[PDB]
Formats: sequence, C-alpha cells, structure tokens
Amino acid sequence: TTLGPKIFKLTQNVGFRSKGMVQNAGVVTVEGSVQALITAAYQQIFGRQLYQGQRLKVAEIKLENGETTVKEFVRALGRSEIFRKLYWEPFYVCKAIEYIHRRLLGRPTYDRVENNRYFDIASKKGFYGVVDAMLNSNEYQEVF
Amino acid sequence: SVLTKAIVNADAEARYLSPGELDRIKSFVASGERRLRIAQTLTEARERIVKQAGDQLFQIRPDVVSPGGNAYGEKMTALCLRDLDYYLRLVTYGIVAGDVTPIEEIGIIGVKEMYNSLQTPIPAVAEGVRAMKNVATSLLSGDDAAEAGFYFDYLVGAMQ
Amino acid sequence: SVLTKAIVNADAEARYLSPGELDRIKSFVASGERRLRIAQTLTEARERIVKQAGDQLFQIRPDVVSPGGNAYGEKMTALCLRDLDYYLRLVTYGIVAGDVTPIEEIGIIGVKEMYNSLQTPIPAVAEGVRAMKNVATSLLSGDDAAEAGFYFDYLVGAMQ
Amino acid sequence: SVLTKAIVNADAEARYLSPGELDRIKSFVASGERRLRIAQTLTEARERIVKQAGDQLFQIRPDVVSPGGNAYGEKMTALCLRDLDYYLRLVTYGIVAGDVTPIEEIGIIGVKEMYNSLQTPIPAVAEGVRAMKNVATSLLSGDDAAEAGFYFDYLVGAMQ
Amino acid sequence: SVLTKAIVNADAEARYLSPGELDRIKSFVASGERRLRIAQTLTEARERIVKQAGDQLFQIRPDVVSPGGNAYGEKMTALCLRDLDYYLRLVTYGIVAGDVTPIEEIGIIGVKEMYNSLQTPIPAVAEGVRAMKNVATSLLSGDDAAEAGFYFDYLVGAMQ
Amino acid sequence: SDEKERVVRAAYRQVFERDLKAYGQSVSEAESKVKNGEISVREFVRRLGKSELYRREFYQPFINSRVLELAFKHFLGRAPESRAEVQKYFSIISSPIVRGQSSMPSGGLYALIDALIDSEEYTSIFGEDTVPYLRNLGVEAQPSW
Amino acid sequence: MQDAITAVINNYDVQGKYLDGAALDKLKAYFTTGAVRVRAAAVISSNATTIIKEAAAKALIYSDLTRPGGNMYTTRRYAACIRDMDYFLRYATYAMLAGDPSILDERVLNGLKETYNSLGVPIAATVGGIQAMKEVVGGLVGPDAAKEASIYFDYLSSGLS
Amino acid sequence: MQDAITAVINNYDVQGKYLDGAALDKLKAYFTTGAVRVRAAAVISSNATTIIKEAAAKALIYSDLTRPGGNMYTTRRYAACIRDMDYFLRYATYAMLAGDPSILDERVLNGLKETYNSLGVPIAATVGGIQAMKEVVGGLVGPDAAKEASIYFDYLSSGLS
Amino acid sequence: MQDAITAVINNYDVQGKYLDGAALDKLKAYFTTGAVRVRAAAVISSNATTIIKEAAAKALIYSDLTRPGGNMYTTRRYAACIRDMDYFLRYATYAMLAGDPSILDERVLNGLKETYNSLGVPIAATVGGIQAMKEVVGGLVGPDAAKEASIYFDYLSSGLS
Amino acid sequence: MQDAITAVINNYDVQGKYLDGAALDKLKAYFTTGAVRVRAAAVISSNATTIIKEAAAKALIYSDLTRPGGNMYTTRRYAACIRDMDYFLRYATYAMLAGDPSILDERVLNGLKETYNSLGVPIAATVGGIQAMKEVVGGLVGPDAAKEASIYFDYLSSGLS
Amino acid sequence: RKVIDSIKIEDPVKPGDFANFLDMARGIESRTGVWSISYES
Ligand SMILES: CCC1=C(C)/C(=C/C2=NC(=C\c3[nH]c(/C=C4\NC(=O)[C@H](C)[C@H]4CC)c(C)c3CCC(=O)O)/C(CCC(=O)O)=C2C)NC1=O
Ligand SMILES: CCC1=C(C)/C(=C/C2=NC(=C\c3[nH]c(/C=C4\NC(=O)[C@H](C)[C@H]4CC)c(C)c3CCC(=O)O)/C(CCC(=O)O)=C2C)NC1=O
Ligand SMILES: CCC1=C(C)/C(=C/C2=NC(=C\c3[nH]c(/C=C4\NC(=O)[C@H](C)[C@H]4CC)c(C)c3CCC(=O)O)/C(CCC(=O)O)=C2C)NC1=O
Ligand SMILES: CCC1=C(C)/C(=C/C2=NC(=C\c3[nH]c(/C=C4\NC(=O)[C@H](C)[C@H]4CC)c(C)c3CCC(=O)O)/C(CCC(=O)O)=C2C)NC1=O
Ligand SMILES: CCC1=C(C)/C(=C/C2=NC(=C\c3[nH]c(/C=C4\NC(=O)[C@H](C)[C@H]4CC)c(C)c3CCC(=O)O)/C(CCC(=O)O)=C2C)NC1=O
Ligand SMILES: CCC1=C(C)/C(=C/C2=NC(=C\c3[nH]c(/C=C4\NC(=O)[C@H](C)[C@H]4CC)c(C)c3CCC(=O)O)/C(CCC(=O)O)=C2C)NC1=O
Ligand SMILES: CCC1=C(C)/C(=C/C2=NC(=C\c3[nH]c(/C=C4\NC(=O)[C@H](C)[C@H]4CC)c(C)c3CCC(=O)O)/C(CCC(=O)O)=C2C)NC1=O
Repeated sequence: TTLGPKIFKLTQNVGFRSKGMVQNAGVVTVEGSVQALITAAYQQIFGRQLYQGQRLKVAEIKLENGETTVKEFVRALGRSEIFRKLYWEPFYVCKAIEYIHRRLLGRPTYDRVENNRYFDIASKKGFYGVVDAMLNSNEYQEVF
Repeated sequence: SVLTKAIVNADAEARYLSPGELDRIKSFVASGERRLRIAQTLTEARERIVKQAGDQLFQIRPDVVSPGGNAYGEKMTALCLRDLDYYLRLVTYGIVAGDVTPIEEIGIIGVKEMYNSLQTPIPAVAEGVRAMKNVATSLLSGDDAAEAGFYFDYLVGAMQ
Repeated sequence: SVLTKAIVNADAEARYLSPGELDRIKSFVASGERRLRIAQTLTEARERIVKQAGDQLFQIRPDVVSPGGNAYGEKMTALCLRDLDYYLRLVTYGIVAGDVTPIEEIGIIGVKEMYNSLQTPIPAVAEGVRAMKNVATSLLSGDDAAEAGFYFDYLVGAMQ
Repeated sequence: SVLTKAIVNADAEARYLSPGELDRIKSFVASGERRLRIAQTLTEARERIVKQAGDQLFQIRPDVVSPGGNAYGEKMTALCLRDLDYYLRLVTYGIVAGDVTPIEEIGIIGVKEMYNSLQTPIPAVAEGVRAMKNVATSLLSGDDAAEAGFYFDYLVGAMQ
Repeated sequence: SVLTKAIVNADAEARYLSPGELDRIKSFVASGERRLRIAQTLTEARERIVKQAGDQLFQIRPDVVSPGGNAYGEKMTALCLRDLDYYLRLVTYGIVAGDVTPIEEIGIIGVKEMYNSLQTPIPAVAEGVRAMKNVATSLLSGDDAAEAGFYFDYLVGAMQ
Repeated sequence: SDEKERVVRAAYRQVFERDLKAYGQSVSEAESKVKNGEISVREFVRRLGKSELYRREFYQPFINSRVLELAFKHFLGRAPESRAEVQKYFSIISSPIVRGQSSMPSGGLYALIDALIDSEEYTSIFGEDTVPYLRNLGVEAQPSW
Repeated sequence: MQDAITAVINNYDVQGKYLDGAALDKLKAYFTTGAVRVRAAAVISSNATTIIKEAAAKALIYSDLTRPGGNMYTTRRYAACIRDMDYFLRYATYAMLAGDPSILDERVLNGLKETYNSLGVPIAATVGGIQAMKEVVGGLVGPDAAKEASIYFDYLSSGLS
Repeated sequence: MQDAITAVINNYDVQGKYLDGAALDKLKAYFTTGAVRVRAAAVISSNATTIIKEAAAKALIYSDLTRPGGNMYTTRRYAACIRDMDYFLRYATYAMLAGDPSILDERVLNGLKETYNSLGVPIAATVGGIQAMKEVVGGLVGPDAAKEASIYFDYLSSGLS
Repeated sequence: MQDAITAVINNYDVQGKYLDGAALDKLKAYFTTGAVRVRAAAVISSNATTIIKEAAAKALIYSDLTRPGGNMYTTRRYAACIRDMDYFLRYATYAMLAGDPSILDERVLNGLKETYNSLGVPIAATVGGIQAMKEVVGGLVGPDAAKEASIYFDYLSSGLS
Repeated sequence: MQDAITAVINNYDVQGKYLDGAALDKLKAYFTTGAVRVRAAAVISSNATTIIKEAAAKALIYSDLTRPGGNMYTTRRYAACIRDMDYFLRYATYAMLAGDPSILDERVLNGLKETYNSLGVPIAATVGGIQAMKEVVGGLVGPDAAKEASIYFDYLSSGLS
Repeated sequence: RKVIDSIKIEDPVKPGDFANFLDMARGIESRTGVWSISYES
C-alpha cells in the first residue's frame, strides 16, 4: 500500500536484452531503471551511498549485464568488505547482530531464540557466518 | 521522451496510463511545433553559439588554455569546441523529446569516468554549457528561451 | 598496522592466529626499528622536502598557480604546501606502523569528495606527492629509500 | 598641514592667529611623535603591504590580469603594484601632515581623469588600496594601526 | 549572569520570579549597550593594559622577578603577563554578564590550589589585578570606570 | 581543635561526596558556628544542604526525581526503599510551601532537606551529634529488594 | 544551566577568546528582546492556574483518560498530572526568560520519556497537554511575545516524542 | 509525510467533513504559488554542489573545525559533513515543494539532536552551515521564491537548537 | 580498535604532530616485547580447550552452579558458559598481542554487565572463571610473557565487577 | 580489601587449609620487607605535594592540556586533576604498605576508565602523570624501596590503558 | 634569566596545526605571478 515504503523489484528485464535497433544505438531508455535499483540496494544495505572508492563494481556489472539476479547482488553486498567494516567491527558482538538484521531482513529480531541462533553461529564462524544465515533463511526467500 | 517515460512507468506497474500521464502527453504534443521551432533556430545558429561560448569560457578560465591546461593548444582547443558542439546537439534532441532520456544515455552517464581519464576539468565543461545558454538564449523569444534554458541547466546539473 | 590487519582477519574468522600471520608480525617487529628510524629521518627534513616538492610541482604544472588555477596566489599556494606537509606526515605514520591503515582513514577515504568540492585538481596533488618522493628519497639509503617509496606510491595510487 | 590650511585663513582676513587657531596647532603638535611612529611602521613594511594588497585585490577582481585586462602581463602588473606603492607613500605623508593637502595635489586632483583615460576600473583600484590597508593594519599594535587606518580610508574615500 | 542567578534561586524554591528579581533583570538589560561598550573599550586596549599592570607590578615587587621569585626570567615573566591577560578577559565576561558565575568557575574556584602547586605568590597576583584596574580605569568615563572597577575588586577579593 | 577539623571535613565528604577544601570552597559562615558550639552538627548539615554550593552541584544538573534519590544517600546513607516513599519525597520537592522568615521555606530544595533531616529515622541513627555515614553491607541488615 | 548570555561566554571561554563582534551581536539580539520576555512571564505566572484548566479542558478531561482504566483516573493521578502540567508551564517560562532551552534538558526532559514508559504515562496525551497550554499562552501574551514563548513549549513536546 | 494539500485533506477526514470554503481557500493559496516552487527547485538542484561549497566556505572550513581536534578533521569526516549538508539542502527542497515541513521532522530531525550529541558533532556549527546555504539559495532563486525556500532552512535550524 | 602503535599515532594526529622522541620511545617499548607476545599467543591458542577445562574445574563445576537451580544447569547453558569462556580467552589473546585493552571494551565489555543482570548470569562466578584461566595461562606461557598476558584477564574481570 | 598477611589467610580459608610451610614462607617474605615499606611511606607522605608538582611539571603543564580547549584548562579542572594525582599517590602508598594491589581495584580503578571516557578526561595523559610521579618517588625512597613502590604505580597505569 | 623588558609580545591566538597560513611564507615562490615581479624594478 501507500502506507509503507516503496518496494523496488527488478522486473525490467535487464539482461542485456538486445533488439531490432541500430547497432550502436545511442539511447536505450530502459538501461537506467536498473540503475536506480542499484542505488537503492545501497540504500537499504548501508543506508546511504558509499564514497568513490567504496562502491562495489563488478557485482553491478554482472547484475546489469543480466548474469546474476537481485538476490545475489544483495549477497555480494552483504558479505562485502565495507559492510563488515562499518557495521561489524566496531561494535559489541550482539549489537552488531541486531543491527545487521535490520538491514538484511527488514525487521528487528523477535526473540531470544532467534538472537541466540546467530550469536552462537558467530562464535564459530564469524562475520561471514552470521551474514549467511540472515541471507539464507527461509524467511528471506518467502518475503524477498 | 515524455512518451517513453510515461509508458515505462505504466508497463512496470502492469497498467494503462493514468489521467495525469495522458494529460502530459496531450500538453506535450500541443507544444510540438513550438519545440521544433526552438530546435530549428538553435540548429540554424550552431556555429555562432559554440564559438561564442568558447570565448566566454576561456575568459573565466584562462588557464584551461594555459601550459598545464587540458585544452592548451590549437588542436586541444579544437576538440574542446567540438565537445561544446556535441552538447548543443544533445540539447536540441532533449527539447524536442521533452525529457532527458536521449541526452542522458548519449552524454552524461559515463561522462565523469570519460573526462577523469582524459583529465578534463568537469566543472569548466559545465561553464562552457552556461556560456552556450547565454548565447542560444539571446536568439529566442522570452518564452522559448526559458523552455530551452531548462535543458541547458540540466546538463550543467548532471556534470556535478 | 601489520598487527591490526592480521588480527582483524583472525577475529573475523573467530579463530586464534595462524602460522603465516605470526611470521609477518615477527618480520614487522624487526622492520619496525628500521621503520621508526626512517620516519624520524623524514621528519627531520620536512620543511626542505615540502618546499622543494613545491618548486618541482609548480614547474611541472604552472597552470595551478595561474589566473584560473586552484592554487593561484600567495595563500592559495600556502595552503597547498600545507597539504603537502600533511601527506608527508601521513607517509611517516604509514612507514612506522608497517601497514598503511591509519593514513587511509586520515587522508584518502573522502579525499575525492573533499577536493572536488574545493575544485582542486586531484591529479596535480598526485604530482606533488611524486615530487616529495623524489626529494625524500635523496635523503635515504638505497634500501630505506625503496621501503619509503612504497608508501609514497600508495598515496599517488589512492588519488586515482 | 593644519598650519597651511589655518594660517591661510589668518592672512586672508589680514590678522594674527586666533586663540582657537593657536590651540589646535598646540593639540596637533602634541599628537606628532605618535603620527611619526605610525608612518615609520608602515614605511618599514611597505613591500609586504603592497604585495599582500595585490593578492587581495586580484582575488576580489582577477580579470585585470587576464587577456583583455589593463594589468595583463608581467610589466603591466609591475605598474599596478607600483601605483599601489605610490598611494601608500602619499598615505604616510597625509598622516604626518594631519590633512590631505599633500595627498590631494599629488594624487587625486587630475586622477579620476587619469585613470579614466587609461581605462582602469576605478573601483577596481580602490579595492587594492583597501587591501593594502589590511596587510598594513596588521603590522601595527592596536593603537597605531587605527591611526594609520584613517589615512588608508582617506585615499579609499578620495578615489571615488 | 543576572538571569542565571535569579532563575536558580527561583527554581530552587519551586517558584516564579519575584517582583525584585524581575526588576533587576529589567535594570540590568537596560544597561546592556553600556556594559557592551565597557567591554569593547577594554578588549580594544588589552595589550596596553597588560603591559602597564606588568610595569606597575615589577616596581612594587622587583623580587618576584628576582633570583628566588616565581616570575624570575624572560619566560617566567611571559607566562605571568599571559595570566594577567587571562584575568582581564574574564573581567570583560563578568561585566557583560552582570555577575561572577563565569569569572568564578573559570578562574577563582581552584585558584589557590593551582598557584600553591606552582608556588606562585597569590597576593602579588592580586596586585597585578589592581595594576590592571588602574590602567583600564583610565580609559573609561567616570561612570563606566566605576562599573568596571567592581569586577576588578572582586577578583582581587577572591584571591584572598 | 583538630578534633573539630577531623569532624568538619567529614561532613564535607558526607554531604558533598568529597571535601571541597582542595578546590577551595567552603560553607564558611556556617562552619564556624559548628566549631564554636552554637549550632549542632544537625544544624550544620542542614545549613550545608540549603547552601548555594549544594544547590549548584546536586540540584541543578538533575531532575526533581533524581534529586530525591541523591538526597537519601546524603542525609540518610541508604537508597529509597519503597515506591510509597518516592511519592512522599517527590511531592515535597515539588511544591512551594511559601517564604516565611528570611525565606527559603517549603522550597523545592529546601523543603526536601528539612524533611529528610527532621525525620524520625534520621534522628535516631545519627541523631544530633554524628555526621551521617553509609549504612551499607557490613553495618546494618541490607534490604535485598 | 545556561542562558543566552552564558551560552556565548562558555562558547568563547573554551577557545579562550575575548568577546568579538559576532559575539557582541548575539548578546545584543538577546538584550533587545529582554523587556518583552519579562512582561510575558508576568502574564503566564499570574494566569498559571487558568492556563492549566483551559489546557486540560481542551486536551485531557471529558475523556477515557479520566475514566476508570485511564491514567488520570483517581484524584491521586489527576493531581499528579496537573502537577506535572504546572512544572512544564513554569520551566518553559524559565527557558523563555533565559532565551535558552538548556534548563528544559537538565531539569525536565532527562530520563522523563522512560519514567513515563515505566509508569505507563501516555506520552502522546501529555504532548497535547503541552501544545494546548502553548495555544492558551500565545493568546494571553500577545504579538510581542507569542513566538518566543511558543518555541520552548515546542522544545518540551519534541523532547518526549 | 504530508504536503499542503494532504495536510488539509487529513484535517477534514478526521472530522469526516467534505471540503468547505475555508479548506478550498487554503488549497488555492498553495496552487497559486506552485509554478514558482518548481522553478526554485530546478535552480537549487542544478546548483546543489556550488551552494554547499559556498556555504562551507563562509561557515565551516578555514577554521579549527577542519584542523586536528576538530570534528571535520580527516577526509572521512569532512566527507560525512558535506554529505549531511547535501541531505539538508535536498530535503529542504522537498519541504518547499510540498509546502509542508512534516517531511523535515519524519526523515531528518527525529533523533538527530541526540545522534549529534552522541558522536560529538557540533550543533551550533551545523546550524551556521544551514543558514549559509539559505543565504546562497535566496540569491540564486530570486524575489519570487526567496521567502518560501528560506523558511524550511529556518525550520531545520531551530529543529537542532 | 587500537593497538600500542595506533594508540600513539592517533594521540599525535589529534595534535597534528609528527612523532617525536617521547612517541618513538613508547613504540620501541612495544616492538622490543613483540616476539614474546607472539610465542605466548601460540601457546594459548594451541592449549585453548585445556585452559577452559582446567579453569572450569577449579572455579565453576562440582558445585551448585551446575546443579538444578544453577545458571550453568542444562547442557544448553553449560555450553553457553564455556562458549563465553572461549571468547574471553580468545579476546584477551588479541588484547595482549595488540598491547592495548581497547578491543576488550569495544567488542566484549560494552553492555555485558547489564546483559548478565538481565539473564541472571552470576557475575562474581564469571570473574572467578576469568581469574582461573589467567592462573592456567601464566603457567603455560612462562616468565617471558606471564605478566603481560595476565593484565588483560585482569582488565576483563574489573570490567564486570 | 586485602593485604599480604590477610590474603594468605583468605586464600587458605577457602581451601580450609591450616597454614602450612608454603603459606608460612610467603608471610615471612612479606614481614622481612616490612620495615622498608614503612620508611618509604613516610618519605612519600612528607613529599606528597612536591612529587605532584614535579610530576605535573614533567608530564602535564606547559602544554595544550592547560590551554583553552584542554582538559586541565580552568582553575576548576586544574584543581580536579591534581586532586586526582593526590589520590593516586596516596592509594599507591597504601597498596605498597599492604603489599597487595587489591585496594587499587576496589577503591580506584573500578569504573574509572569509563568515568574518564564520559567526562572526556584524557587517559594517556593521566598515565604519564602516574609514571612521572613513580619516577620522582623512586629517587626519593632509595634502593631499599624503589622497586616495591614502583609496581603499584605500574598497576594503576595498566589499569587505565 | 634576564631583563623584564621583553614585554613586547604579541597577544593573538597562535595558529593551529594545519592552518592556511603556516605554509604561507613558502607559498610566495618561484613562478611567474604577482609575487614574481621584482619590487625595486
Ligand atoms: C521537576 C521536573 C519533574 C517532572 C516533569 C516530573 C514528572 C513525574 N510524573 C510522575 C508521575 C505521573 N505523571 C502523571 C501525568 C499524567 N497523567 C496523564 O494521564 C496525563 C497524560 C499526564 C498529565 C498531563 C501521572 C498520572 C503520574 C502518576 C503515575 C503513578 O500513579 O504512579 C512522577 C513519579 C513520582 C510522582 O508520582 O510524583 C514524576 C517524577 N518529576 C519531576 O521531578
Ligand atoms: C473515583 C474518584 C474520581 C472522582 C470523584 C472524579 C471526578 C471528576 N469530576 C469531573 C467533572 C465534574 N464534576 C462535577 C461535580 C459537581 N458539580 C458541582 O457543582 C457539585 C459540587 C458536584 C456534584 C455533587 C461537575 C459539574 C463537573 C464538570 C466540570 C467541568 O467540565 O468543567 C471530572 C472531569 C470529567 C471527566 O473527564 O470525567 C472528573 C475526573 N474522577 C475520579 O477519578
Ligand atoms: C590530513 C587530511 C587532510 C587534507 C589533505 C586536507 C586538505 C584541505 N585542503 C584545503 C584547501 C586547499 N588545498 C589546496 C591544494 C592545492 N591546490 C592545488 O592546485 C594543488 C593541486 C594542491 C597543492 C598540491 C588549495 C589551493 C586550497 C585552497 C582552496 C580554496 O580555499 O578554495 C582545505 C580547506 C582549507 C582549510 O580549512 O584547511 C582542507 C581541509 N584536510 C585534511 O583534513
Ligand atoms: C541433565 C543434563 C546434564 C548432563 C547429562 C550433564 C553431564 C555432566 N557430565 C559431567 C562429567 C562426566 N561425565 C562423565 C560420563 C561418562 N564417561 C564416559 O566415558 C561415559 C561415556 C559416560 C558415562 C555413561 C565422566 C567420566 C565425567 C567426568 C569428566 C571430567 O571430569 O573431566 C559434568 C561435569 C561435572 C559436573 O560439574 O557435574 C556435567 C555437567 N550435566 C547436565 O546438566
Ligand atoms: C563476542 C563477545 C560476546 C560475549 C562475551 C557474549 C556473552 C553472552 N552470554 C550470553 C548468555 C549466557 N552466558 C552464560 C554464562 C555463564 N553461565 C554461568 O553460570 C557462568 C557464571 C557463566 C560462564 C562462566 C549462560 C549460562 C548464558 C545463557 C543464559 C540463558 O539461558 O539465556 C548471551 C545471550 C545470547 C546467547 O545466549 O548466546 C551473550 C550475548 N556475547 C558476545 O557477543
Ligand atoms: C583562566 C584561568 C587560568 C589561569 C589564571 C591559569 C594560570 C596558569 N599559570 C601558570 C604558570 C605561571 N604563572 C605565573 C604567574 C605569576 N608569577 C608571579 O610571580 C606573579 C605573582 C604572577 C604573574 C602576575 C608564573 C611565573 C608561572 C610559571 C610557573 C612555573 O612554570 O613553575 C600555569 C602553568 C603553565 C601552563 O601550562 O599554562 C597555568 C595553567 N590557568 C588557567 O586555566
Ligand atoms: C577515591 C578514588 C577516586 C578518583 C581517582 C576519582 C576521579 C574523578 N575525577 C573526576 C573528574 C576530573 N578528573 C580530571 C583529571 C585530569 N584532567 C586532565 O586533563 C588530566 C589528564 C587529569 C589529571 C592528571 C579533570 C580535569 C576532571 C573534571 C572533569 C569535569 O570538568 O567534569 C571525577 C568527577 C567528579 C569530580 O569532578 O570530582 C571523579 C570521580 N574519584 C574518586 O572517587
């Protein structure tokens, strides 16, 4: 509805579709709807855009070329370098987890059962381990 | 265009065009002949405008055309005016389309990376465009000069 | 440092440190005494390095100290050498730690955005740094000059 | 001086000086050593005042040192600062005289015509004198800087 | 201020301001421009005031500036005048606030303990302040000189 | 004559949580009378409570509800123990009374301090001559709630 | 706490600066509005009780709040609530005289949000009680003082939400 | 969020009222200024970067703020600060288009005062950065739009202080 | 986080000072103990599990703590407790390598006291578990490293109490 | 708190052991150094003020710390800082007499790191103030007592870092 | 360790560690600009 925030879904082919248009056509309208999806990924995962060195290209290049989905572009961003750094590293371990959950699955944790699942996965596997559960849950897939 | 933009939003939400979207197509198409006249006048004076804008760019930025300047020399200056000719052309396209789709894919997306490589000072390209606005705008009626001016200020905006 | 970098990678994996992140630390400790000495040597000649860097820079790029240049004028030049003094300082920090670490947070992350705002030509800042390499390197033994040179070329690299 | 201005009134009415006229000569002469100190300080820093005035001027209005500018070039610039050196000198004269008689006959009566002929912006030029006041006002302790400042503001006043 | 003092007493007794408290705020604020002028004059002559207090001090106590004196030497004297500059500043603050709250937290509460540690003779600091009163007071009208004088005598009082 | 000063600096530490002597402040006028016997340690502590120095330090930077909690730790040496106890004290600091003599009557701060000091409990444990001390773990039976 | 004037003094003290032109201009901007602040305080103080009664009448009572199950049910809690109201009014009058909101933070807002969460005190309802007193105040004090009184009521209410 | 028009619709909806003459007059007062709001937004957007640079130059840099010990020392923090500046400019442009400040509360001010207290970010210095951008904006947009743009910069700055 | 070396760099950076003699002496005092820190970490890491086992045996189990009603009753909670123990050991090993306790604050102590109060986790019993691991560690690492390892266990334990 | 004589008793009491040969040897190792501890305390106490003065002079004042913007700027804060210094000196003298650091934890270090973080008090600068007082102390007390006094100053300073 | 009358001392706030006017005196240098022009010529 209009009572909540917009949801961006990349339906626009992308895929580097091609056509029956001039071979080196200058304008290709929808090759710019992907681009707004790309910036909107950043705006959920980190909350703002990154600075120049920081952006992760070569993840975008592939999304834009149609080789990987939206789902996997989020995974690359989630398991990235600055994401770790900004949000994992400087905080107490469970503060890191609670905050990371809001960014990757849009809501706060409900429980201690849930919180603990990750707290005891982070102690064996690290940042990487924790990220990969939020990303691999059943709930991620049903919802997103 | 206005058409492309309206439709893409329609198709992406799986729906027919809105009353609003239909209205803007109607207002847009009514301005067709006028927009075509604005492009003609500017196409007809393209030399005058590009040269003049170069004299004024090189007055506010005398060093671009100086020892350590990107446009220093006769053929580094020739390419610079050619780029000014490119952008005036794209501005005529934008005016007849009623939005930037074409202007954008052809000459702003990727422009930072292109000019950074060539080491061209971007903000002085933005000045060259303001200079063209000033010249072009002096060859158009008040109403048409404003309508043209929006597209000049867009390019100035995108190089930023 | 080398320590910080090794540890952060260790903790991320949540396992005590490993063989090859210990050997590097040992190398760094021996290196650190030499590294500390190089930084002290660089610190001693700072005013000479900056000033001679500044002459080498303005010959190679006179356009920045010209009418439409970012560093045109006596102050605008004073602030420019002060920035060159800043980066030499960060280079001494980088050498001593054995890892670049702190310099990045202090003076490259955000540097594009800072200088774009001020309209400073980034690639001529990179030249000012090469100029400092040349001077600093002439006050160090061959082996120490190379070790220092890596950190100068890093900054030159990051402004890119 | 105060003497020249005042005695003239005496002679023109065919009479000796009034108690009033005598009093002002006395108060004036008592304020002598201070005025001489104000002139000394400024004479002592003349080269600094002129150049820093010259930088302050060209930032606030550079175009004069550009292709179509009156002060464009090394020897067209050697003359603009020389004129700034002239006016600082006249300001020291005025301060020790306690009025403008000397300043006026030497460098304002006939000027405006003079500057106009040469086509120099007169307001460009008053910035430059106003800029010289700043550099100079800063090589003097707070009491002497004010006393000097009156004479700078006079020249700024006359040139317009 | 007068405001802070009035309010703190109000809040501590859980009540709105008294007619008295309201009256003093009104009389105080009416003297605003005058109090601001008193601070300006003294701010404008700060360097002079510090030097004349310092001369008056060393005549009266040549010993402080003697072999076994706290202020013996060129840089033990430099810090001493700097402390005199500190207290004049606080006196300007007090005058514009209309009470001592600021003067007190910044430079009297703890001052015995500070100076006892440094082994500075407190009563000769009180003399340095009297010396500043004498100089500052000679640059103010009778009425303003008294109003200023209360704050000088307070500091003299608190170092006791 | 030194026993007195052992005692008078104990009060500064009990009421203000540390001696004010090092910085250099003191409640001077009041202080002399305790040494010379006109007013008891009870009157001395009450004068320190309504003084300009304690208001600035423990009343100004906090809220009325936080002022009640710190007053119990200074004039009774223990934490508030019940919610019923908050409403007695919170509504004592909260109302104006009026001004009666020189003034500062039922104050906000002033009323709260008399109320503590004149309480039954206060003048029992420390009644009259002793400066208040923390009744923490070794000393009394501590509540666990 | 701090007021307009001590806000400036402490901002310069930490830099060890004598007051300069910019500082002196700020202090003037306070002194020049001072007489009006005083008059406004005398209106609020002397109408205190009527402001609370009209503010409660527009924003609190004749409602579920005053009925069984409501937080201002019982004479005890009704008394506590209008007691609070008097605090707000009184302190806002201090803030407006001082020309600085710092006292509203130090002696009113600090911990109050959680105190209200812990007792169950309805926050949104309390804000309406604040913004109703502002409405009444702005009528009583007139053109001279309306905007200046108003801001410290608005400071209070965005401090809770 | 809400704009001029939805502010009126929701104010009437809670009373279940069809729009009446008073409502219709308010909406007209918005529509009649609408074209001018659009032109002003196009000036701000296209001069965004220059406004920040001139505002920083007058109110932030060449100072202790940018020196060691200062909050906008380090390229990291300098970048964060002018990033913030861009937010303010951009959102004020939204508020002015909408003719309603509600978006400045919902998406900018809420919690920001305490966020800045927690990081150490100097509030007074940030306000000057806001009021300098306003100064620049008011020159660029002209008589038509100056007062209308200005108010949402003033909304922002009294929201922090 | 920071280590010995970055502690010094950041302390000078805020003053914008090149490293001077006093700084250089501090860094030497770290480098000169560096090889010993590494050897000590390799002993702790490779005896990790045995240190926890011997520390639990001396300070936790065979007690009311492991019996019904005790906080380390249930395999779930016993597992959580020795999991915690491994954190402490591992991070103390980081702190000792870095020669700086800052990581123990940033990633271990912050909020932990209240977290334990909220779950009911016995603080005093946890401290004994820390000081027992220290005892074991100090035997295993030898004269060279005993005092240096020990301090970060002591940092941990006065961080909870 | 505990001291060497007391610690030996409580360390054995928890094991329910009579004092045995190992215990008796420890207590002897304390008693045999006792007279020297007393003499050292009398030197420190009677030179207290001079030690602080010389320690501040070498490690704190004549610096940015005492200048505007510095934490020991203002007579208030200068007084608080040398007040603190006296605590450290005095308690270290207690620890050294007791031959046990436990009092330095119970009554000085507990919460102090965070207290200093919360006020902004510079930790590294405070450590230098501790290690400068140690330097002075070690000269005044002589060969007999130098090492024994020194350790409790070192206990204090690694307790903050 | 000598005379009182070093009392000529400027009283401003001294520059911070990267002001634009620490490298000001080196900023006048070795180009062809307004600071290149020989004054006595
Ligand atoms: C000096 C600054 C200061 C303030 C502002 C303050 C507020 C405050 N309000 C309280 C309770 C309360 N506050 C209210 C307020 C309200 N009830 C409602 O339904 C309305 C929404 C609202 C009035 C508009 C009520 C009903 C209670 C009683 C809660 C209880 O029964 O425990 C309490 C608990 C102690 C007590 O009951 O007195 C405090 C401390 N305390 C202070 O020291
Ligand atoms: C169980 C404890 C308890 C009591 C008693 C209580 C009384 C109470 N009486 C009220 C009003 C009122 N009460 C009265 C009563 C009277 N008028 C008179 O002249 C007579 C003297 C008197 C009748 C005998 C009136 C006239 C009002 C309306 C006043 C107004 O609206 O301004 C209101 C405000 C309206 C509301 O929101 O309910 C409350 C809360 N509330 C409580 O929680
Ligand atoms: C330690 C990390 C760090 C750096 C590097 C830094 C640089 C920095 N350079 C500045 C200006 C400047 N920097 C330069 C530098 C140059 N001009 C040129 O053309 C050359 C390419 C270059 C000299 C090699 C100039 C000319 C200015 C003045 C620009 C202006 O005022 O608009 C300013 C604004 C002035 C100020 O407030 O200090 C900053 C903050 N700040 C930092 O915190
Ligand atoms: C109700 C849930 C629950 C269980 C089951 C539990 C088991 C448990 N078994 C323990 C030890 C032990 N358990 C065993 C058991 C065995 N040895 C073998 O080889 C066999 C495979 C097995 C017997 C069938 C042994 C030998 C120890 C002593 C190990 C040691 O001290 O190192 C201990 C540590 C000693 C103590 O403090 O009590 C616990 C807590 N604790 C619990 O809270
Ligand atoms: C990376 C830094 C880090 C630390 C240190 C940490 C501690 C920590 N300990 C926890 C629980 C716990 N901690 C203990 C610890 C003990 N039980 C005892 O009786 C002993 C006294 C003690 C072991 C010596 C126990 C039993 C629980 C479970 C409480 C429950 O049942 O909910 C929890 C709650 C989530 C969970 O259950 O995993 C956290 C976050 N978390 C972190 O992120
Ligand atoms: C704004 C509040 C404030 C004040 C006043 C203040 C004073 C102050 N005076 C100092 C020294 C000093 N102050 C003096 C002053 C004097 N010598 C004499 O004999 C005279 C009686 C007197 C001059 C009138 C001297 C001689 C020293 C050097 C003492 C030393 O180095 O041992 C120092 C230590 C040096 C430093 O680090 O700055 C401070 C902090 N600090 C503050 O924060
Ligand atoms: C009995 C054991 C004990 C200790 C040790 C203790 C320390 C302590 N130091 C404090 C403040 C302080 N501590 C300092 C210390 C310093 N300033 C500097 O710049 C230096 C680095 C350093 C001196 C070497 C300062 C300046 C303050 C005042 C902070 C403020 O203005 O609020 C405070 C806050 C309350 C107060 O201001 O008195 C405490 C409790 N309290 C105790 O109960």
